[PDB]
Amino acid sequence: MAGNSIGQLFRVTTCGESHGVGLMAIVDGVPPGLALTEEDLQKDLDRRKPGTSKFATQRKEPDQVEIISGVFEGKTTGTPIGLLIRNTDQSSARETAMRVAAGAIAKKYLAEKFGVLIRGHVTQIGNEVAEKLDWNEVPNNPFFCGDVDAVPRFEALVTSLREQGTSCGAKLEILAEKVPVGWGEPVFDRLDADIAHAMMSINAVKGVEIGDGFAVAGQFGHETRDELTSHGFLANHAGGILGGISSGQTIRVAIALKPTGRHDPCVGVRATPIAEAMLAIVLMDHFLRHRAQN
Amino acid sequence: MAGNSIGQLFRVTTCGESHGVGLMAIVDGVPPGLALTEEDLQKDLDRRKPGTSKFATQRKEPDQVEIISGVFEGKTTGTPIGLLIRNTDQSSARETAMRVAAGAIAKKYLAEKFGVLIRGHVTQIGNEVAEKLDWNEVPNNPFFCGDVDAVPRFEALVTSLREQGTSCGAKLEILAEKVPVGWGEPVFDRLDADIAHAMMSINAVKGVEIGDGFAVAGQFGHETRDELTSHGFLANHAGGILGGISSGQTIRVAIALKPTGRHDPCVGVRATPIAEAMLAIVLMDHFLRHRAQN
Repeated sequence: MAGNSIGQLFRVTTCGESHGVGLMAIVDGVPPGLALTEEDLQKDLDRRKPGTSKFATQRKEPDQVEIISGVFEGKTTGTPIGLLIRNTDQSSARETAMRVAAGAIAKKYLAEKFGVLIRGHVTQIGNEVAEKLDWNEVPNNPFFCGDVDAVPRFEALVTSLREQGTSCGAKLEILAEKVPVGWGEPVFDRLDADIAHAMMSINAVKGVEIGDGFAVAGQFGHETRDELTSHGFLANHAGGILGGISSGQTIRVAIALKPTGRHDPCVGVRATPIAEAMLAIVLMDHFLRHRAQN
Repeated sequence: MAGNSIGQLFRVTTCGESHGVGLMAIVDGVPPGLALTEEDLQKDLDRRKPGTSKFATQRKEPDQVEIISGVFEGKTTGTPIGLLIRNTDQSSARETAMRVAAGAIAKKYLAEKFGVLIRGHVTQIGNEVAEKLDWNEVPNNPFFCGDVDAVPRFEALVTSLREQGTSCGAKLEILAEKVPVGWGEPVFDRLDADIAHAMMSINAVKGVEIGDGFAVAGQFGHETRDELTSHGFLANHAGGILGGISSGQTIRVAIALKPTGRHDPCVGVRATPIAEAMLAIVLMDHFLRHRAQN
């Protein structure tokens, strides 16, 4: 059975079986004034499978999301937004769909309002590791990899794993830039706690980290007041969250997703749009909280 | 300035400033009839300071938690249980007290009802790791370490860091044994998500992983291979949770805490008790919800 609601102020309540008639979601809290249409939700849904015009065989276009309420004459009403997807079963991506349509709403709002940008990349597949982040690169390839010379190796390992009835794990990094300072609610609802909560709704995640993350176990503490001219430090070891409330820096979150035509070799990659969506959903929730708290 | 509550049926609400008059919690959802007394709570609270005869300088009384409601003639009546700690002067860290007191209740009930056993240990302090685990050893030393050979090294490392005025992070593994199958509520309140969320209320935590955790990203798939030899699948690769639901295996959780007179080089080892407590609070909540669902 389910436990289907997320958020205190920005809230998403969902329903629907992948084999059922359709999927639904009620999203509460989005301010009135936001230009929004169905296309704004398809763009993100359609990113879970990176074409473009290029995937599998018998490409008949996907199940289309539909706004049932909440927007009048192209802008949000201030009222609960209803989303519906009517399944033409005629594939556990539909298990993911409402989260993404919802995240998109929070992404757009945060972009328009603050210029907050949320994006993710695969730093790793099994034993191949990216070593360079270039954002113009990630949509140019189907692994969401930002290292253009990594891409090729990723390509061979995958071609090498379809050759053998096998699958590999992945590790995704998600950043949220331009996020104001002060968001989060300790004791129990620190922004890092709600972020971990949210990412952990993706199936196959087995760890969540922020900033330098687990490498913290082995570190030693000195970056403190030291000799000479500049002096900082802004290496953002915290991953943009201190004491559980946003810093002003980029927020760095990483998750590790396990091993799962009809061949995955790495499904874990495709987790990036949702991983991206979950961070949007949390931050949006926290923005409203921070605002309500003056 | 708080979000001062956690849980949906097992629910813990708190308040109190460290330099305030006192701390308080209201605990919901504990069935009637579990033997409980202040004494049972103090024990967990006092486990923070591994000093029976012990520690720096001289010894306070120390501050004592008082049970205000919900208990008659030694047992839970099943009415909201109120806890109170009156603060004193002529010092403590103390934003952790009500969590341990509350987890102590979850723990006892789960130990009495289901035989569930939750305990934690330090697998790593900075550049020193422990290899092997003897539950008998953990309370012998002041590092919740389970490797008796490691302990001399941990002591060396830590005695050096204090005189150097340096600090180091640590890594902790917390285990939940004999936990029944079925617990957790996906989509969004999957038990690993509620664990992570809870572990992250501990300050300095920068990562949470379940089972093999961040290791999985470099893993490859075979569920199993057919032979007149084998690896049986009671290595908890899962760490006791699949699809967000307890599997009946032992639940394994790791956390990585970062580096931060009286000086902490690694205060992170002193978080072991509160991590046990959070795991207990989340397990309790999910027990009740599993019950309310049948």
